[PDB]
Amino acid sequence: LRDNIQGITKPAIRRLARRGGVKRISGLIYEETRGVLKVFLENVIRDAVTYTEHAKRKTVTAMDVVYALKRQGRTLYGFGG
Amino acid sequence: VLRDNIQGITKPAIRRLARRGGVKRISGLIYEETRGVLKVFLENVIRDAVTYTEHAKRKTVTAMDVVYALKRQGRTLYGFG
Amino acid sequence: RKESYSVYVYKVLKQVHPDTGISSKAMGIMNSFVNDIFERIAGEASRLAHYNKRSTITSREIQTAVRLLLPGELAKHAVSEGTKAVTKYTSS
Amino acid sequence: SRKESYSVYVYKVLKQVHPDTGISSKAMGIMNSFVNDIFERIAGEASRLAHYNKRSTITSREIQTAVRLLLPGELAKHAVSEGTKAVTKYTSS
Amino acid sequence: ARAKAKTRSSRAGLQFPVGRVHRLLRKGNYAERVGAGAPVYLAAVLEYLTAEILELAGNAARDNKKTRIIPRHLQLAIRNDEELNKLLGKVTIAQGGVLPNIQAVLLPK
Amino acid sequence: RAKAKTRSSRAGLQFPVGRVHRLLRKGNYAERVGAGAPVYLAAVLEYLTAEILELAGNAARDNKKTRIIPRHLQLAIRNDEELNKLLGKVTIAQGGVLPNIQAVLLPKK
Amino acid sequence: PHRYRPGTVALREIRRYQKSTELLIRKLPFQRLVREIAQDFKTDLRFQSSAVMALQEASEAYLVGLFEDTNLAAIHAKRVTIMPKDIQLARRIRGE
Amino acid sequence: PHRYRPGTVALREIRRYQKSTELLIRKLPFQRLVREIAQDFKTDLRFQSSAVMALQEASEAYLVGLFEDTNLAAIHAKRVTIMPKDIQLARRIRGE
DNA sequence: ATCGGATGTATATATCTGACACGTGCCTGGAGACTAGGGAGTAATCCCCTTGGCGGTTAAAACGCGGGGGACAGCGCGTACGTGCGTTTAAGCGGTGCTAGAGCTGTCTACGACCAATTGAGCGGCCTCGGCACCGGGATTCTCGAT
DNA sequence: ATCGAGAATCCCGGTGCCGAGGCCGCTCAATTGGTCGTAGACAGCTCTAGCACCGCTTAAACGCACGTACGCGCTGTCCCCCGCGTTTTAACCGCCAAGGGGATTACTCCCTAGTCTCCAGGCACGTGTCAGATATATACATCCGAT
Repeated sequence: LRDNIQGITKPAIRRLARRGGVKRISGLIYEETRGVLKVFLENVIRDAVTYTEHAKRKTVTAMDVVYALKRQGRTLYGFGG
Repeated sequence: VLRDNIQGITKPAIRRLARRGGVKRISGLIYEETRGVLKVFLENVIRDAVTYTEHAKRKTVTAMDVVYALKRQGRTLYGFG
Repeated sequence: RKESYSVYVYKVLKQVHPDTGISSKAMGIMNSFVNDIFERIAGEASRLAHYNKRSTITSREIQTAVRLLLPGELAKHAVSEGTKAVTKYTSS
Repeated sequence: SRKESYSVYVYKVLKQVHPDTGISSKAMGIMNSFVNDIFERIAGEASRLAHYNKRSTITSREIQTAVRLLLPGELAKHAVSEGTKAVTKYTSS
Repeated sequence: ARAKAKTRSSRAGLQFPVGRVHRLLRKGNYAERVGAGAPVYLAAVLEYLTAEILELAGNAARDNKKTRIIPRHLQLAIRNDEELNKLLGKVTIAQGGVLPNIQAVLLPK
Repeated sequence: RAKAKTRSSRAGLQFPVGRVHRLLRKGNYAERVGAGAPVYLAAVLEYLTAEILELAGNAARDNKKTRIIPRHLQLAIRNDEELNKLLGKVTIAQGGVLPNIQAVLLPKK
Repeated sequence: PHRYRPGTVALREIRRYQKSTELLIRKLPFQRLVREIAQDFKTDLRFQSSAVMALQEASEAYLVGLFEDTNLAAIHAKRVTIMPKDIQLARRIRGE
Repeated sequence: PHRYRPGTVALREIRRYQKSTELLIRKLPFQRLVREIAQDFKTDLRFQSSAVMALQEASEAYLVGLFEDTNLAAIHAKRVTIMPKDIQLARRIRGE
């Protein structure tokens, strides 16, 4: 409901940076990464809910997420389509 | 047969383009790099333009072919056509 | 015959800036803009119709396409500008 | 029957390229999405090609031009060769 | 027999051609069928966007002490408005130039 | 009737010519669809699938696995420059990332 | 009384998390965040499990690519640490 | 004799070329380069002047945007002079 | 450079287990036969836009020359981020239950495709004078070398 | 922190020129009245999967202490790019001339949409089984602290 942005823990962001090849991380990376992730998630979810509402459904299917990601150019393979 | 026309993109022209881009100081190696990237972009556009021209069984490259090639590569030039 | 939106763009201009002109290059740019947004919205509406197994494009297809494409309040006014017109079209 | 995919054809091609190799369900779904995406890309480019030239039919020439436009050089040459071989073989019989 | 002809654009209070948009939608290879209100909605949206750009273009032309609109004014209007810039972020305008912008570090101390 | 032979077998392909023809006809791409267009498209799709699957099988052999997983597909795509360019804007689920460390971060002494 | 010098285990977990394909983000916090974000656009909204998984995969792929660009920008500035200015420059150049 | 300092004339040029909307690239050399490049795709190929002008506009816009990205990358590295490494970083982050 | 302790990988082997691949029925979509009509290949023609050349102006490019300011290397500092350890939190994981609603089926009616006259909206040709480019001048503001 | 010479640029007024705007003739595509097929709107039923809840286990997050190495500031060198003057040079513009091929129309022919009948390739459904994930024991590649 509230304050779920802190659920993206600092070790999770550190693991994401390690996957990205980052060796040393400053302390301000976590808040900036949370902000960027929130912006990206809002951008995708807004269009996912738009696709859901147009179809006159109450559940957000994976197909709606795939369509939204394709509409932002982030094509995803593995979840249908 | 034309040759050595990449040198026709003179140093003052690259300097003027950098000035329009907001650049104060320019290194001596910028000109060759800029010529290379301009050549790469120009072949990328012209290959698609000539493909569009050849599909239409035409021997003249019209502005619409260039516009279609740019829109295909994500440039979307306004004006011509 | 070459068709464009030049007369329509000029008519829209006269009811916004009644004493402002426009050049031929700017009119061509406006025609390019209108055609680009037309094909963008029509393609999005066609995709939406295909996704829902529908064989027709209705006003809600265009409305959803406008919501998907236009950002922020630019969509929020435009939807209203669309919907009012349809209502005026409905009540002849 | 209520569902259609390319798993049979992808598996048939897999046995041709690697006769002793299998594929997982997730990888098969990824391959199906890849095939669908390439289908949409080529079909849309061919539709735009037919629109630009005031034609009402999509032919092998439009598909060939779309393949040349989309795929990179070394891959597009082989794709064009394979498509031309298929069309000639189909026309022969 | 037939009543006096009344165009669809004026029936919807629009300036853009509803009939032309309907014809383009029918022949644009978008769907098998086209609804009655879809061209009206699309024409209204296109006219609204045209007016929204033209207002700022005229404002920019007035700011340059000009009575006509040139591509420079369209470019300035689009790059100054945030939503218009977002909508046309991957669009190149011929003879439009660039927005004046100098980084603060390059300015003299 | 002189017996039914699939157009895929007639063209020496494995991908379905009839299914591709049906999808092209029902995809609202054009008013008419040529006879050789499904054959050409099926051939191109089969060639691309063969390339992907061959490189993925090579990756599986390099990983001592007899079954192709999404990691092998991602490795095959990212290790081929033209396959990578074709699918640059594509995300592979459960595919991971190509292992690469910048030389600056490596220890120097 | 045994220690590893700084950066050695930091050089580790790069090979470890580039060799693996697991998500590295906890499922339930991300699902809660997705539901919180979605509840602003529409009230009483349900989600398929595959939808949340697709959102997670896309978000982590985007974050990994952004962190690669951030690392490149940090190296460009003759640094090893990544700073929020590096993220800002990467997002600016990417057009976001 | 009167001589300006090395920084001011560059700023005047920046303002001058940011107010204007002209090309700053000579038309005939650019056209010759376009024909030379197109000669490698189809021989005895004729060009439309509108097509050459469109190519010039698009290439100039691309180069100007790349130069803004290059300036950003140069400033990020605590520099004023743009270097080829800045162009390379900009093209890498952009995707080219 | 070099050696030994101490980790953290690699390697070999047993042991489940649950996806993978293969058989099977069946049904719906692909294939064969046949017909009609319009899209497009093929001929022919016009004229317009492209290509090629030439002469004169001059704006732009090339080149050399100070020289000062920025790039870069080196050095010192100090603090912020790693590494490891102990503790706490809550995420998986395994159930169980309940019901919202996604998906599928059967009518049937309103909506859109289609067609046959009809005409006014919009496109093409053609003047035509006013916005804007240019010049010529003066006045104002910014920059740098001197106190 | 000021002052003045000098260059860059803004503002006012006069002259001209060409292109945006208005007007008229003329096609042809939008309107209107009408009919018919069918797409989906709606009512209804089902079954499934999404949400809520609870208990247990332990994987992981968090807090903290310590150290060190790396970001950052300062300083000195020097070299290289910028401002400016002088000398080519070829871009540009005006003008002419030939013709190649891009638009057009006419014709016809053959390729594809459409419909009927048939039948077999592909999709649920089920089931054996072994590829591989996991656990346990063993061997070595590397890291680091002295030496």
